[PDB]
Amino acid sequence: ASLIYRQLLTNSYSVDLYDEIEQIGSGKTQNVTINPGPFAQTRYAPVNWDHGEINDS
Amino acid sequence: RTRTVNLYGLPAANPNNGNEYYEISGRFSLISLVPTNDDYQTPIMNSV
Repeated sequence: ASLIYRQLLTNSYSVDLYDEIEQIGSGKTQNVTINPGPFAQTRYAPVNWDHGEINDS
Repeated sequence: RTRTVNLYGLPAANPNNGNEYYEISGRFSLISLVPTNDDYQTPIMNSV
């Protein structure tokens, strides 16, 4: 019964087929690789509030 | 033929003065905040 190990080693190539099968079976996702470089947050502006355009006559 | 003479201004009677338009030229500086990416946030196989 020693030939079990010999047979498994010799026939091990079929695991490539098994890998292809499980690859086809598995669902897939992916990445949108993130950007670095938010090193400078930006404020709005120097903003001053005032009454609008008065309509004089 | 009237009282009011020699007044400084511009009445509304005939502002066009027979001209099709009054033109002005200048430069235009805008500092808007675009939505544009920086070539990141795009899938890993972003290429020929």
